[PDB]
Amino acid sequence: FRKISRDRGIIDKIISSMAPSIYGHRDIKTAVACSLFGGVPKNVNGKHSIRGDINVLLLGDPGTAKSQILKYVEKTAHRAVFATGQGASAVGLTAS
Amino acid sequence: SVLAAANPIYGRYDDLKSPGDNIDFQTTILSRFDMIFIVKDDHNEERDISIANHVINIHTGNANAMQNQQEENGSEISIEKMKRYITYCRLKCAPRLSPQAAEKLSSNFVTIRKQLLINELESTERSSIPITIRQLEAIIRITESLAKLELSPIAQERHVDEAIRLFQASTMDAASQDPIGGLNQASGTSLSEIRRFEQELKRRLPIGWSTSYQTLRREFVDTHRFSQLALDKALYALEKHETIQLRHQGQNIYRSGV
Amino acid sequence: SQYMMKAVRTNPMFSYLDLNIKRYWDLLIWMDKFNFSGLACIEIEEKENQDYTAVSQWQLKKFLSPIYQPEFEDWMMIILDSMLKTKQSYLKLNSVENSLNGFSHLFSKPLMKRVKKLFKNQQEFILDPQYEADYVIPVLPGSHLNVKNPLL
Amino acid sequence: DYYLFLLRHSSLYDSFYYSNYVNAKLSLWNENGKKRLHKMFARMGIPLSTAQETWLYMDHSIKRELGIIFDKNLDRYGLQDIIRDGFVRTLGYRGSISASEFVEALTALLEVGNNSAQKLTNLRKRWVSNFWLSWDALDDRKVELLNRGIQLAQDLQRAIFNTGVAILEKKLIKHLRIYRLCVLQDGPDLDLYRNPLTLLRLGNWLIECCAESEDKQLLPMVLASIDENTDTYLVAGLTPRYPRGLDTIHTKKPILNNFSMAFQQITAETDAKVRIDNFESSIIEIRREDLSPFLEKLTLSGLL
Ligand SMILES: Nc1ncnc2c1ncn2[C@@H]1O[C@H](COP(=O)(O)OP(=O)(O)OP(=O)(O)O)[C@@H](O)[C@H]1O
Repeated sequence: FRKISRDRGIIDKIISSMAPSIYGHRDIKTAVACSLFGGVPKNVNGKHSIRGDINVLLLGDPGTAKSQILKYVEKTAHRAVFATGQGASAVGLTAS
Repeated sequence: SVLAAANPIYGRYDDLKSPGDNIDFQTTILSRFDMIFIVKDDHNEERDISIANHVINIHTGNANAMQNQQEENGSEISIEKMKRYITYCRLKCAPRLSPQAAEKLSSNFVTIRKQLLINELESTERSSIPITIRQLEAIIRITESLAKLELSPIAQERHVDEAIRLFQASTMDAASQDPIGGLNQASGTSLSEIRRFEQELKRRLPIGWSTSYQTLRREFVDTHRFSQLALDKALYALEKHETIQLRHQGQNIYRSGV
Repeated sequence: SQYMMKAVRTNPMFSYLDLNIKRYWDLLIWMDKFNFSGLACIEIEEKENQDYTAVSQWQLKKFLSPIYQPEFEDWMMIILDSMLKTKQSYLKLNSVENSLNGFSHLFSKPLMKRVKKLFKNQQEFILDPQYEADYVIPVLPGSHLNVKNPLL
Repeated sequence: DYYLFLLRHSSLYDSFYYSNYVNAKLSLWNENGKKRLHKMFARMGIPLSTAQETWLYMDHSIKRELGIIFDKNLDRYGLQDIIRDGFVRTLGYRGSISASEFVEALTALLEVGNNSAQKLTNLRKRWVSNFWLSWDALDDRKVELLNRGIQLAQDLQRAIFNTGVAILEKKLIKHLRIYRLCVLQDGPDLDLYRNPLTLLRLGNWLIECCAESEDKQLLPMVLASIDENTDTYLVAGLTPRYPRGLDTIHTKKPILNNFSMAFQQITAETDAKVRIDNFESSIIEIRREDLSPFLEKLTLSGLL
C-alpha cells in the first residue's frame, strides 16, 4: 500500500478502477470514490461537532446503469445496507 | 421551557406567497410561544465572505487558538461557570416590577394590539401570528428575566425598553410581513390604481425636482382619487430605486430616476 | 463619420451643437482620462498610408520606484507593438474580438527572464546603503497606499 | 532513574512516547515507530492496558521488577542508554520528586504562566512577570504551583511534538551548503514560539532527531518563526550535537557557536532592520521584509 501510494496519478487509477465494466460516466465514478473514501469528522472545543461524510445523488434517464453502480458500491463497501422505494418504512431505516 | 425549531412549507419562506399559506401551525399552538423568530437568507456578498472566513477558520484549526484567549481575559466564560451562575441566579433572585414599568408596558400592549387591527382590516383576513394577553405576560417575563441577570431586586424601565425591543425584533417582525402584492380581493381596485397613480406621478414630475406629501395628497385628492392606502405606494415606488426618494425628515419627495 | 455628423445635426434636438472630430484611433487602451495609450492619426489622407503617432499617458507610472519607471514604459512599448502586429495578422488572414487573441505569446518568455533577473538584482542590492538612492517610493499628492516590495 | 519524560507524574507509555531520545532512536512520528514501540511493550511482558495507567496506581509487581525488565530487553532496540542514576527528594507523606521533573516544571512555569514597540514591551513585561512565578515554586509551602507547572510542561511537550511531526513530514527543512534552514510561516499555535525557550525546545527536538540520523554532518541550523501581530521573524541559530552515546574520542570543548559574530558582521555592513538585544547573542528579531535578503548575505558570510 505504501509503495503504490507514492506513485503519481494514484487518484486517476483509483477512479478508473471504480466499476470497470461500466463505460464512461467518469463524474459518477469520481463522486462514488469520494464518497467511499470519505472526509474527516471534527469537534471544536468539545461543543461544536462537524460531520465528515459525503452524500451522493444520481438523477438520470432510465437505462444508464445507476443500479449496477449502487450494487458495486454495496459489494466494495465494508459495511453496506440496501433499500428500495416502498419496501422501507419510517422505523425500518431508524430505531424501533 | 420549550425550545423548538422547524421549517416552513415548501422549504423556503417563499416571500411571494401569503403568510397563511406558509405556516402550518394553528393559532392554538402559536399563542403559547413567547418569541417566534422567522429566519431568512439575504444573499449579501459581504456577509457571505465574512461567514466563509469564519467557517474556514473553524476547520483549519485557527478557532481554538483564538477562543481560549478571550475565555481567559474578560469576555467569555466556560460552560460550567455559566451553568453555576444560572443555577445561583435562579435559586437566589426573583425580581418584581415597579409602578412606572407597568405604565410603560400597558401603553406598548395597547399600541401593538391596535396595529394588528389596522393590518387585519387592510388585508381583510385574520392574522396567522396572534397577539393576546399571553403576549403581554411574555414581555413581563422577559423584563423580569433581564432583571434576574444582575441579581437586582426590582425591574425598571431600563429592562422594559430592552424587553420591548426584543419583542419587536421577534414577534412583531413576524406578524408584520408586509406583503408587497398578493393579487387578492384586498386592494382589488388598487391593482389598476397603482399603475394609474404611478403614471400620473411620473408625468407630473420629471427626473429632477421634488414635491411634498401635503401637495401630492391635497391636489390629487381634490379629484377624489384617494384610496387611504397610498402610504405604502410611495415606498413601493421607492423600492424600484428610481421612482421615489424621501428626504428632509420624510417631508420631501424627490424623483431620482426612471 | 460624415453620415453620423449629418444625422446628429439633422435632429431638431441638436441643431445648434458644434461637433468636430479631433483624432482617429487605430488601437486604444482606456482605463481613465489620465491613463491611456495607443496609436492615433490626426486626419486621414488619400492614396498615402496614414501616418500614425503613438501616445502613452500613464499616471500609474509616477507611483513606481525610479529604477522601474523606465521598465514600465519599455514593456508597454512592447505590448502595444505586439498587439498591433497580431491585429494586422488577423486582418490579413480573413464573443471574442479575435484581433487580439494570442498577442501575449510573443513577449511572455522574455518577460519571465527579465523579471527573474530583476528579482535577483533586487535581492542582491536592496540592503546596500550605497544603492539607497534607488528603491525609494515617492510621495505624491493623493497617495495613500503603504507598500513594501518595489518589483511587485 | 531513566531518560524518560515525567515518569512519576504520568503513565509509562506517555514517558516512552514523548521522549527526545526514544523518538530519535525509533522515529515515533510515523506509524513504524509506534508499531515498534507496541512490539517492544508486548515483548517486555507489560500488558498495554497496564502501561497506560497512572504511576501511583500501576501494578506493584510490575513496578518492583522494572529494572530487570529494562536491563534484559532494552539492548535489542538500541535504548540501553536510558538507564542512569539521579537524585530523588522526599518530604514526609507527600511523594517523591526527581531533579529532572523539577527543572522541567520550572521551565514550563517560565514559558507559560499568569505601534509594535508597545506590543513587544508587553510581551517582555510578561516574560519578566513569569520569573516570580518560577521563583515561588522553589519554596516547600507552594506545591500547587509545582503541580501546575507539571501540567503546563505536559501540554507544552505535546504541542512541540505536534509541530515537529508536521515539520518532519512536509520536508520543510532545507539543506543549504553552509547551514540548514527551517522557517515556520503557516500553521496553528505560532503564538507559543514568540518566547525564546519554546523555540529552543523545538530546536532541541530537531537536533536530537538529526543527531541519531545515519547522515553524518555537523551543520548548524537556523530556525525562524513569524509573529503576525508584530510582523517580525524571531530567528535562532542552533549548534549541532554529537550522538548521546558516542565515544569520548571526539569529546573536547564542544562545538562553538559562531552566529553572534556573523550576525554582527552582517548588521554592521548593511542597514537591515534587525534587533540584537537579547542576552543570548544567537537570537535576533528581524522584520518580515528583510528576512529573505539577509539570509542570502548569511550564505556568503562564512564562519558557519
Ligand atoms: N455503459 C452502460 N450504460 C448503461 N447501461 C449499461 C452500460 N453498460 C452496461 N449496461 C447495462 O445496461 C442495463 C441497464 O442498467 P440498469 O438496470 O442499472 O439501469 P437503470 O435504469 O439505472 O436501473 P434502475 O431503474 O433499476 O435504477 C444493465 O443490465 C447494465 O448492466
